[PDB]
Amino acid sequence: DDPVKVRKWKHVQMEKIRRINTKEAFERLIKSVRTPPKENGKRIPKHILLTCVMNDIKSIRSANEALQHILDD
Amino acid sequence: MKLTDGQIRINHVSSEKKRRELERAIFDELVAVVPDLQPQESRSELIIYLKSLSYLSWLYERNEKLRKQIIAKHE
DNA sequence: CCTGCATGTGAAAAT
DNA sequence: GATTTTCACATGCAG
Repeated sequence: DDPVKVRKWKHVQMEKIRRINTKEAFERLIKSVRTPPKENGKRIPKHILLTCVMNDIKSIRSANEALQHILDD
Repeated sequence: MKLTDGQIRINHVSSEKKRRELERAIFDELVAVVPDLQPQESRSELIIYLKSLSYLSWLYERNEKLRKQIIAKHE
């Protein structure tokens, strides 16, 4: 049996499953974000993609505020 | 001159550390700008990504709603 | 005990 | 080539 080794195994695999679910959430997020075109077919590091997320958020907040002022005129 | 094993190892560690510190700083910016994302969640990547996507969707939805309201105020 | 987050490191991609 | 950077991983540990 060895419940200690089973528990060790379960923790290893469940960390890998947490990484998988995190990656799926990240890919869903990034598919809705204006990302730079892959120049030279080179991968874009996560942190570059995260900057694109922040940019898109700020960019659309602004557009909405500009739209709000137009609606108030 | 060729880097020693010890020099290669710690350059490796510092490169990883700096990138994590870079990512974390962006996590904190996302906590700050995403209403429903809480400082307690500032290191839970899964939740950051899901709540960020939700916020993006709502922001675009709001954008649609406003455009239609302007198109309505002009009849 | 369990889990979620933190760490350095192996391996691979990019420079 | 050698180095840097990045990703994924197995693990330690706080709460």
